[PDB]
Amino acid sequence: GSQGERETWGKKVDFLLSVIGYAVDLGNVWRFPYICYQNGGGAFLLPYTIMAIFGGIPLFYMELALGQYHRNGCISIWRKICPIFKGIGYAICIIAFYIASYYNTIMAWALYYLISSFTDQLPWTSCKNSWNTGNCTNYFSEDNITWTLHSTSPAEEFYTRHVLQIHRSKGLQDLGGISWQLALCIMLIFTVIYFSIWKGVKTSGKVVWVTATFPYIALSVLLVRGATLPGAWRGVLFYLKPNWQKLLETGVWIDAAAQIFFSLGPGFGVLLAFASYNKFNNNCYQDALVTSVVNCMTSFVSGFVIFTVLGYMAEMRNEDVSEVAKDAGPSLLFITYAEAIANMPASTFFAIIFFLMLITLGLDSSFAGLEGVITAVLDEFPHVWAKRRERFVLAVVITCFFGSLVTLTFGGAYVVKLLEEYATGPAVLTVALIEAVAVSWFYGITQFCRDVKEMLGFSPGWFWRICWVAISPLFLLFIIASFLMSPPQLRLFQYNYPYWSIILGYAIGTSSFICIPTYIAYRLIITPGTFKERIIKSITPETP
Amino acid sequence: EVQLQQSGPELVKPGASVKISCKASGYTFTDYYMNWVKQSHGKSLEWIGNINPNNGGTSYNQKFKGKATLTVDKSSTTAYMELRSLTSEDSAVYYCTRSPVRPYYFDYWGQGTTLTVSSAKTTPPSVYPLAPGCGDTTGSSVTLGCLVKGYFPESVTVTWNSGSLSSSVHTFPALLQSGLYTMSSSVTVPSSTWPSQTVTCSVAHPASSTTVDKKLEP
Amino acid sequence: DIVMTQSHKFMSTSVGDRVSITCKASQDVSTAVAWYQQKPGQSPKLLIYSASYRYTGVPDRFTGSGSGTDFTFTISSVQAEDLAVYYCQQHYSIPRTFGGGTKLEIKRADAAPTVSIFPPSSEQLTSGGASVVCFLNNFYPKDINVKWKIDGSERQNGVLNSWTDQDSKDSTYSMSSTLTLTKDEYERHNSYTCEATHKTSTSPIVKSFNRNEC
Ligand SMILES: *[C@@H]1O[C@H](CO)[C@@H](O)[C@H](O)[C@H]1NC(C)=O
Repeated sequence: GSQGERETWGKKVDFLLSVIGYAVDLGNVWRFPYICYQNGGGAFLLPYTIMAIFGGIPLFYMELALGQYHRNGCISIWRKICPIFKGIGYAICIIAFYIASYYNTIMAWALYYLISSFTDQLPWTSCKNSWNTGNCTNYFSEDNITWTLHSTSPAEEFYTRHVLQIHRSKGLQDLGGISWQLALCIMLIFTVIYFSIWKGVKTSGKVVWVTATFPYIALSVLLVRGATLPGAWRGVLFYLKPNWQKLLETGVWIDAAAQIFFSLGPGFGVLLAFASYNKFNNNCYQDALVTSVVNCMTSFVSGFVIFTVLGYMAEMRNEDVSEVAKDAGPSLLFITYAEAIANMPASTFFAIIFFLMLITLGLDSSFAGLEGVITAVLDEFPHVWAKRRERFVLAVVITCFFGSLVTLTFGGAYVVKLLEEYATGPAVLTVALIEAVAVSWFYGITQFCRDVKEMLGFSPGWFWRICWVAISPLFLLFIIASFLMSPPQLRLFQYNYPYWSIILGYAIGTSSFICIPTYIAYRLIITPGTFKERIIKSITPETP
Repeated sequence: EVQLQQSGPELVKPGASVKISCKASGYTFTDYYMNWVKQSHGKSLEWIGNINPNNGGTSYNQKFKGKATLTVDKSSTTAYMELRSLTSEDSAVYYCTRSPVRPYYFDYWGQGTTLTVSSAKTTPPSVYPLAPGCGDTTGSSVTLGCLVKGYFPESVTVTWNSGSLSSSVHTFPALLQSGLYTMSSSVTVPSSTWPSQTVTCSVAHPASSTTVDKKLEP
Repeated sequence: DIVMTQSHKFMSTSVGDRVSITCKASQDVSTAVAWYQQKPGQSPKLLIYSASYRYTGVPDRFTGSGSGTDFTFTISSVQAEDLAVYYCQQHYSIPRTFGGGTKLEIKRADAAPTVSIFPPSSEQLTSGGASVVCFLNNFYPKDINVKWKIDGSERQNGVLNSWTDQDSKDSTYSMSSTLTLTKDEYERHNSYTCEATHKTSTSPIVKSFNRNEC
């Protein structure tokens, strides 16, 4: 009695666009076109689709099927499957905290760009400002200009010295203090996600209507804008120019495998939370199929959106779009792409809809990222929670604000890259590998096929079976071993990270991981009997 | 103004290593990329690679990757290029040239460095004065000369009266035979200054570090 | 990569004539091209950049044009000191490459070669050798025949012809014909004769000297 069964989605289209909003993010815009044009050019589509079909789709569909069938959170679902792995739900909660620290500061930059785009004359055009050096050299100035190693563009000057104020920090050692403008920008983001979350999936699905759809409009506007630009074919040429010798590199498949995983983000429990609220009779197979294609096709058309403007930017300069595409990261969108759209007519229009799109791309993914953890703890601690959902939502939101206070500093941009590379990447793959192995092996793939047979009415095909049994865990095992074997040496804004940054990153990487093996130690020490008896009861799920 | 002063010529045996200094002056050294260009005899120019003076960031060429190593020093404002595994193809003239980051062009070049990779012993030249006979008809002008024979490598310099004056001098290129170069020089001067004044040719071989001066006599 | 191709390795022009050297790239460069002037014995000197623009210190007689793969370097007034080898180079893509180069040879009127024969010096006779030299100065064009006579007879053994480059003042070639012999063979002959056949006159220019105290 009382509450009993959980809630359900309002409409089939709401959660369909909600999972699409979580998948489509900033990475689908800048990241995919860079790794595509760098590795093999247009030939990168061949391994990218293979890593999607074999690796990416089965994990995405397995994670989604477990959500709609069990209707449990990222924690409670392990109580009814493999209780020793219940720490997986806790690790995701620690992972999403590390994710939400930097992720909303990036949108705070795009929000600071959005609010600074309301002036008739955009600040990064002219070099006359409070934050510019004597190295600042803009256009609409004297011709014949020759660039200098020490010289800096007004857009690079604007992003370096103002929104980041990264010149005021020497590195990871001293990043202090905090920039309060980004603290207010991220506070508004934490407020707009507060009112888009606190109620539940009902408000998130409705706010997703705006946050998921608008990027495609802004992408289409910048697509038609970028296409009409003179000399935009150079970027598209360098974008789609096939290099088949790059396919012989053993690394490009790893880049394709890692790209498709982190773009779809399976096994993170967010897709598990979104599916928990759907209908039992409802079909999740057609959903996961088309949803992943949208994420890939959006990144494909986003490739033209970026490189058409990058091609025109290389047209006013001298060619080799690779050189203007040299630095990959926020500088591509916030400096190169922003300086490129500043030279176009009605630049206020395209600049507003650009950074708004960036906020629009990060809002939906941030809704679900918290939604997965909120659903996890609410389902894990029922009736000790749910007294008010705005209470637990406010607690996790303001916690991400204090966690972002380290990211809101002057050297906060240094911490963004430290957490994005070292921290989240390896542990999410590990927790998804342990998840995929536990579902396909411990719980068994036969009983999993029987649950789908009771769900949709038919057993899944042998293609998905061999993928879940072998191909999908091997897909995650491939990216793991490659990351651990070659830990990246990272550099940002003419500043090389210290040698010990990987040590600090491994601390942030293992700090989320320490829970599950200590929980397995907590489960095995509490369970009486012998090792074979207690583990069998620990391997056997809840009997009722 | 802006001057790039390289090192002198080098004669090295194959399989060894060699280093070439470049001394820059006349501008702010940290404001420009530093490049190195290889020019083979009778061939075109070849870009080896660049270097950033600030951090020492080196962008090489795929052809020269591992063949050349570019270094820089901000204290003396000097750039270096090191080469290992020397062959006969590596014998050529090398230039260090200044370039900005954009547009990318070589505005100022070094004077060049002559590199000769061979195991042939360094041979001092033989300076034999070439003088007109005493039975020749003296006209409005007399042509003189000096002969250089049996020197290795091709690096040599022949000057006349400390460079003053040559407004007519015909220097004939060196010819390589049996591992030793041979060349000749000539000068056309009027009959009013000869043999009244002093005219002397100076032959200098930098690789053997020898200088032999021979005055012309009738 | 990018390949800069100059189809003409040599282009003949005259003083004051309008000469244009071409350049062919691999792909579309928009406008980025640098024309360099390397005089013989000197480092390459930059002239044109971005294919329409002139570097500082370059006279007005040097221009450039074109936007595309093909580019043109135009000199309205050619001078004698303008004799050099010109290269075209692209700056966009790494690596930067150069063209094969086009040597500009100046065409002028014919000039009579000045032939001077020299006896071997006593310093060379001390070392045990003797060399009779034949100098050919200030003649055009480069093509000329040189024939040697020890006594009355054509000597084709031990003759080396060394052609210099074109002159930067009167644009006249100069060559040296060297005859090297042993001291024992030098003192067994007296009157040496070197002759040169050129297109300026049908009769070859004959020079001779005697070995006995000139
Ligand atoms: C320009 O930058 C250089 C180094 O990048 C710096 O030394 C110089 O002071 C800067 N110019 C001004 C006017 O601050």
